[PDB]
Amino acid sequence: EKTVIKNTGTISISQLNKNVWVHTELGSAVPSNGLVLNTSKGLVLVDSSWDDKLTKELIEMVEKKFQKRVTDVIITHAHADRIGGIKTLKERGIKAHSTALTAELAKKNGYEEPLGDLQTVTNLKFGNMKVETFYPGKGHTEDNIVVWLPQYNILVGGCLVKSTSAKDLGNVADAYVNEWSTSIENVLKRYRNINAVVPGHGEVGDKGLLLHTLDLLK
Ligand SMILES: O=C(O)/C(S)=C/c1c(Cl)ccc(Cl)c1Cl
Ligand SMILES: [Zn+2]
Ligand SMILES: [Zn+2]
Repeated sequence: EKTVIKNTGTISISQLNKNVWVHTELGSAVPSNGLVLNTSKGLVLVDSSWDDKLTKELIEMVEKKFQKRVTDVIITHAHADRIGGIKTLKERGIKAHSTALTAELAKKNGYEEPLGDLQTVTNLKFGNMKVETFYPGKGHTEDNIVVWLPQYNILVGGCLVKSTSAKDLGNVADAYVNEWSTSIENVLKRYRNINAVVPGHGEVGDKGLLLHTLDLLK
């Protein structure tokens, strides 16, 4: 059984392996997932949380547990569950990575701006931790990216990828339902061997979540 650690219970982290954890927060009631990467040069998060209060608590929880600082965050699209803590990141000197499009949309919607440094494919390295970011096309939003850990074949699907418990596509106001399938296929083509898939919301699964999402798009 995987190690799970809670704060009230509104914040929980679950261990996938030695240096990779999933962080899950309760907002709005809607759970949301990101990733915590424990590296030799600091903690790196995939995505922040619903607001600054949760993001502050999240950072402080992991900094205390792993006894190092959060240095970087990768923001995977410009909705609040992803970017709501951007103010906290900026003021603490935490680098908030994103595509230029994610940054533009963030600004348009009144959030503070992440860096806009991520290209269609960007390869980062934090200590020994390798991280690839990939823009597969439009889906849940026009800007959604996925994150790949090549040393573990772990894919962070974000809100592009629906969990098994999701029986519909959810809010599609900002979505592109005619391109979303092609974008999933682009992910499946790039990462042909996947061990775990972390959805934006819900339980961790595998490649099956990508197939589940394709079915929901029919
Ligand atoms: O279904 C999802 O994954 C997301 S992020 C839903 C959503 C939207 Cl579409 C707008 C705004 C907000 Cl706050 C949320 Cl949570
Ligand atoms: Zn979203
Ligand atoms: Zn979401």
